[PDB]
Amino acid sequence: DDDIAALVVDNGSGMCKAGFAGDDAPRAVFPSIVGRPRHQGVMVGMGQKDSYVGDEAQSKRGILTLKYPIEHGIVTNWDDMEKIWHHTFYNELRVAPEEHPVLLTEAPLNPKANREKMTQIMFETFNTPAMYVAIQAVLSLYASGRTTGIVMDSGDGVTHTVPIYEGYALPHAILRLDLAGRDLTDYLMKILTERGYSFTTTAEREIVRDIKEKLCYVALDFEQEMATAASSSSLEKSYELPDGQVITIGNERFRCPEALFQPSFLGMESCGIHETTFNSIMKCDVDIRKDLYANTVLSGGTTMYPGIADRMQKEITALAPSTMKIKIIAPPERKYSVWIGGSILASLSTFQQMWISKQEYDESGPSIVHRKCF
Amino acid sequence: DDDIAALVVDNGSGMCKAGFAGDDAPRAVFPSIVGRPRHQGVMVGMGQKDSYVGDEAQSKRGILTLKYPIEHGIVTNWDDMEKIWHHTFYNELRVAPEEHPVLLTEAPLNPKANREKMTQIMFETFNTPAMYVAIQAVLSLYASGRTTGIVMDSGDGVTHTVPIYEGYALPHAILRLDLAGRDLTDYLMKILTERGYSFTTTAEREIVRDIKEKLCYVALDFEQEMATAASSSSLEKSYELPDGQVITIGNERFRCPEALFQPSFLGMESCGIHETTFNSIMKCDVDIRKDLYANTVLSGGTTMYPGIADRMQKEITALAPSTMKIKIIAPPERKYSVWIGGSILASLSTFQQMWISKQEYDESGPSIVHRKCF
Amino acid sequence: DDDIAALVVDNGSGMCKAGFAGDDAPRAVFPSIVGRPRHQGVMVGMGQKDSYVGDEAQSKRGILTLKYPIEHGIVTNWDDMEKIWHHTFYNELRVAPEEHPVLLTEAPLNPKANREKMTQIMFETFNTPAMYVAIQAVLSLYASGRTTGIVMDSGDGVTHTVPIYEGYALPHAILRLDLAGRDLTDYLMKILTERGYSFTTTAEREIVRDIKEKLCYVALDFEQEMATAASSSSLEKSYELPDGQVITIGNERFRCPEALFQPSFLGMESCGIHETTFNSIMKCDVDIRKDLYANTVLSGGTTMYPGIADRMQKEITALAPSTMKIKIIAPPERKYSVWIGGSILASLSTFQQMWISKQEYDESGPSIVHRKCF
Amino acid sequence: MASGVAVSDGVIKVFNDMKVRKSSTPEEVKKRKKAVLFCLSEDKKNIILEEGKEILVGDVGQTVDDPYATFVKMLPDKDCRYALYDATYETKESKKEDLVFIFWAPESAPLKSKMIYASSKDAIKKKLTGIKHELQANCYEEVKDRCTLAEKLGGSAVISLEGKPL
Amino acid sequence: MASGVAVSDGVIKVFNDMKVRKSSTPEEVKKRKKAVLFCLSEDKKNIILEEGKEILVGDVGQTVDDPYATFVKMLPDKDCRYALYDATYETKESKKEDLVFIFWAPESAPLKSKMIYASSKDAIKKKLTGIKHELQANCYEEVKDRCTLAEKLGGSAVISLEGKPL
Repeated sequence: DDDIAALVVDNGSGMCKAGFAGDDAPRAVFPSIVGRPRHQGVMVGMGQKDSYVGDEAQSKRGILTLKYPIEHGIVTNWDDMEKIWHHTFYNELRVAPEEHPVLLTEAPLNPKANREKMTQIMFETFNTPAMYVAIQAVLSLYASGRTTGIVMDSGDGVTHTVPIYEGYALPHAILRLDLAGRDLTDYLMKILTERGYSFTTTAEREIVRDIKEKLCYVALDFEQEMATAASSSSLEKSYELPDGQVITIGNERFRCPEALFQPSFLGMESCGIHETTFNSIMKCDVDIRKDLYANTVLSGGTTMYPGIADRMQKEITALAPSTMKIKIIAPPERKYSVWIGGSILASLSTFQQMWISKQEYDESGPSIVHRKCF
Repeated sequence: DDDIAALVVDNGSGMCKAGFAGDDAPRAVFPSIVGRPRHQGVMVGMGQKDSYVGDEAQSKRGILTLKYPIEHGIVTNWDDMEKIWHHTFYNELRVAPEEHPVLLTEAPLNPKANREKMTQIMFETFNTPAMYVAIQAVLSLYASGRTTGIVMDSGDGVTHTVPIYEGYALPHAILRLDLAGRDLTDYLMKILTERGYSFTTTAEREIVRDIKEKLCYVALDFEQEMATAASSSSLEKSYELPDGQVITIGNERFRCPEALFQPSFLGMESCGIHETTFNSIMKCDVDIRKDLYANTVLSGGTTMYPGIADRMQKEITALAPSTMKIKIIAPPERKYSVWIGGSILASLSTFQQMWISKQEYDESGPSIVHRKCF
Repeated sequence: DDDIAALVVDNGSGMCKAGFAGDDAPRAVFPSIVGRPRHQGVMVGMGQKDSYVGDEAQSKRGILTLKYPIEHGIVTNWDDMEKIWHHTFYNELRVAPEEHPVLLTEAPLNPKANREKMTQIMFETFNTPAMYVAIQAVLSLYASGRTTGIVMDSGDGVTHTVPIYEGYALPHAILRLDLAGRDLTDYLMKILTERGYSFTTTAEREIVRDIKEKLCYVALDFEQEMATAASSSSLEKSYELPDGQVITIGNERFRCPEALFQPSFLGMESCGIHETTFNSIMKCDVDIRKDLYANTVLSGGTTMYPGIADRMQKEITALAPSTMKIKIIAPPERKYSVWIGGSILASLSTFQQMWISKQEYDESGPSIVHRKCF
Repeated sequence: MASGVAVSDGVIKVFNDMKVRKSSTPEEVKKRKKAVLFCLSEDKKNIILEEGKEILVGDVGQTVDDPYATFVKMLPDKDCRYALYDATYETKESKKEDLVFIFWAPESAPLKSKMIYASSKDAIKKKLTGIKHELQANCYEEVKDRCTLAEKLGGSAVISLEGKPL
Repeated sequence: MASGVAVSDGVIKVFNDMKVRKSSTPEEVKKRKKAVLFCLSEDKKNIILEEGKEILVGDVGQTVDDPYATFVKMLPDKDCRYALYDATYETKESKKEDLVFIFWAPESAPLKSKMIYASSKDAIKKKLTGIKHELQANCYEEVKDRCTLAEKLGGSAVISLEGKPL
């Protein structure tokens, strides 16, 4: 309150979030959707005001066309993006941007054209006194107190692999995978439907999100687990629906997370994501490979499914040559680790020296962001 | 007659059907409803025998509770399902199951637990010598003589989209839509009522079914058509009611089919079914998309409304990017195409080699059905 | 037709090719991949026949493990290699090996153990009447009609620097660089993705190959070019996708080739390939260095990008001490120059005298190949 | 359904002939089979080669300059047949040959014969051990057109399907 | 019916104040309006803000620790009024704020005033340009209860509506 609390806006494909410095997690989380007339608006009196940002738009999905301001970690349409920032400060955070400086997150290997322009909008469109751009993968490794290693980041909307050595990400070790958090929610509903439950409208899609944090589990061994499931017994697990019925989930408890590990269930011929992390290591320098195994960090969106840590150890051991130690770094606050890293180092006093200010932008121009980082 | 004519049982949400091999269409079609006491049975002397399967039960709907053995292409309650098979052989087909082997149809992406058990009931409950499980969408594409393509299947009870490449269905390109044939019949009655005709009892619901094949039409262009309708003129079309009155239908001729295309009239915010087929194509591999357009097949239940073929071409052209050829495959026997595909390849001689027999089930067990297909 | 047309098989890391004598280029070109079960085969009925060679296997990459018969110009696994020769004659060329003798290409400084064994397989496994082993770099210099010089060879899979004086390659002037043609295709897709286009599956990787010959360009000056690119204007260039969308490429037109010149974009600390050619010259005898500059030849796989010749002159001039003439030899048929050199001198009549025959191998044995060359 | 027919050894015998060419002298190079028609004999128990109907490469030199037209003439939508045809096309360097199986499955053909044919494609290619490329049309216009054969090729690098039509 | 009232500019003025907070120093953070009461003035031609009745966030620190109770006290079923209240609640990470319009439409309230109010909800939210979430009760028990405010939240992830009641 007063000095410059630091407003942090975290952007991704979906499930964006924001808060204040000194916090242990972000204050508010909202959906990333924008809607305007679709199918002529659905009948009787069309024209009105339509550009809805937030979860109010989710209900309105049938009558409004949704466009993604962010496609898999990048921004293609700026008009949609501006509405999100307006709505976040004025409606979601309910704090004036003018008193508090804003920090914006970025996807790894973010294109250069976008980087100069986002800075440009903050200074003239919202007149923000200070802002900074950070990488979600860098902060997560940073949070554990380790600068050398490889981080598998489960984003709220997109999953990126970004090995980090001395603050520098490896361009030749980074790959983009599109399954992260929101996509799994779609998937969970899809398999739930197969057993015998009715899902035909986008309105009830949101309901399975609640299901995801409470009921997503990872099995120690998938095939052995499948045999246990057929008999049922204690496998079935209770869940709460707003109406009152409880949808029982038995062998779906472990199978859902498995899609990341085993894409074949989806219908994809693509290699599993854990394997994908392994390819990055193979490409990496041989001498530091042993260090990388002891430097692995799990953070973000859907990594919080219980039993996931146990599964990761097993697959990596099978994938790895052998004869060596594999260690996984597990921070208690892994779900909020991406946001948490950004929040704390934004108000100390010596971070004042380092801020990119509005006044500086006016002088040098767009070129300034490239010049002061490292 | 004698060798093994092959009894084919076609199952769906409603309007199930069966016949013999060498036929060009199924011999008999019946409703899928089962009834037991409701509202204490309706007064004076309750207990009796009640479990009615067929259209005799339809009259009895008011005094018997109806349960659906099949819910949108799958079986949840086996007790109801057994009655249907008993009634079909002994009462509807009037042929002994013992001389003739039976073929059972299945919905696309049918759950594994059900697949082993249905096989189990045929071998022990009815002692059938031979049986086989087939997919309605696969046969329809197969019938046209084309193995590569996408089939939109209008089922008698449920509509499924199932693109097929080399006999294999695409798990990532299949979606479940609940409006197909029986539901439209309910809908047709519902809009008929709005104009000024009295429908208040389930007994006369069946009457509109007759109306559906004779009077359902699809307009070349819906909005232009609506303007023509207001003046009336030749739009009004005659129909026969058992009693003698004729219910005249004018602008309802094209509007009913439109509900599939334009769900908004129902009160649904959901995208039109033709559009839904398009989403499957978008998800599909880009290189084969042009081939898919020339490989499209229309088959089943309510696709036989005249003018439907003309409407499909228009919407697909608007939905598609442009600059390319769109071709629709139209088999004369499209209503019976699902059943027809199953009937012919069940008695040649080399289909003897391929049959799953009762004797084999006793040895391997439930596991056998998964093992011999492909 | 009849005397001994000479079948030439050109081997490399990928994109192998073959044809007949008297031709101006090879008749057929195919991918070098071999596949067998991966991830247990992907579900339902595994065992079958799997060992696919050609581009049919490319689609099947998700369900089959691919092994490289050739790793960067050499053969480690012979079992995969045999399938390629079987498939090339019987399925790709569609010509009987028995009537036509086969010529096999080799990478510069090919190990001795491999050289005796490849000869061994042709004589007993395929019973070929005649065969010969040639070097791709030697033929390219030879093609220009010049025996003294240095050739930078852009292979279809691997790039080798091989200065040649009097038919003899210089062992102390040859270095192996792994970026040539197939690798660039992977790279082009990788940077295309960064701008905002979706590539997540190996199936569409092949599509960018088409992009490579049509859209790869080299700029006269890279940094000046980058400034021009930001404004866009006429930089954006159209391309055809099988589906219908056109992916526009603007500043990527010149940047892709630049990776060979400037490895830093990849994330490599390694010196540029053009520079690598220069190191070979520095090591070489000082007196003949001026002759070498006038004897430089550009041939193979991806050297056919327009503007590449213009770029080479600039970098060599900057790298070279000065005060002297630099001349580049440019043969019209440079893409097919490697194959072309082998094709013509295989059927004249006096090349009959020089052939290594099956009959000779039986007498002397494996030792014969070392003895008759020079 | 899965695989309507099991194989009669006849198809393999003729296919094998095409695979090795079975030719040396100028006399039999022209007797090589550019295209062969396959059908299933009555009762549809067995799959064989039709003696009456076939296309020879020698024909282009001998008397007919458009083999891919004769095929169109001898393949009525009225009869449903299986066929193998050699691509024999030029792509701006020289010409090679792609083995393609041509499926003629007209919707309009007599239902009784056509229906077994349609259902038998998995079975017929089952013995084909996976085939490289395929062309399938249910009408004369698709079979007649040069472009459908060219589609397989890619179509942006082929100026002459037969050295003249494109 | 459709929209009983057209707007008098007063509601927008006070609403705008809440939207930007109109605060900087510690002195006015506590003078921010947690809740505001809106009603339609006599003749019901215009909709305005009631000067007499409002709730301040500063009150929790100043002297009253339960703003959501005072609101219950000053909202008799006897009078029908429109209100804006800030959620100010904790969900197991920290706390934010949801803008909610509170509709007080008691059935038992004097019919003459209440009837215009009931009919005016479309008109009142018409100027609200669609509002995020709303709470509506026609009796003291629903307004009094913690759970109704928590229902909006979801209720399975909220241990403390005001940091103590739940």
